[PDB]
Amino acid sequence: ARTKQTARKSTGGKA
Amino acid sequence: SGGRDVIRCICGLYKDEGLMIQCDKCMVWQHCDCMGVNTDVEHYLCEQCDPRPVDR
Ligand SMILES: [Zn+2]
Ligand SMILES: [Zn+2]
Repeated sequence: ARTKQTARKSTGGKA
Repeated sequence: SGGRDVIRCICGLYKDEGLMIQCDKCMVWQHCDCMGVNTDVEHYLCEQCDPRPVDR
């Protein structure tokens, strides 16, 4: 089960 | 060769958010919470490719 976690409410944009 | 970027969840909500798994057949992404996935599953399949009890 390839798990791609893309939470993008407040913390979804690194650097 | 490998990408697909298809958000096909029981939600009916096209949104890549939270933890999402790839349906082995149709190569979509779906939120673990709605489908009741374990993330550590051998091979996950959406309710279209492999009907599973969905109580949401
Ligand atoms: Zn969902
Ligand atoms: Zn599927």
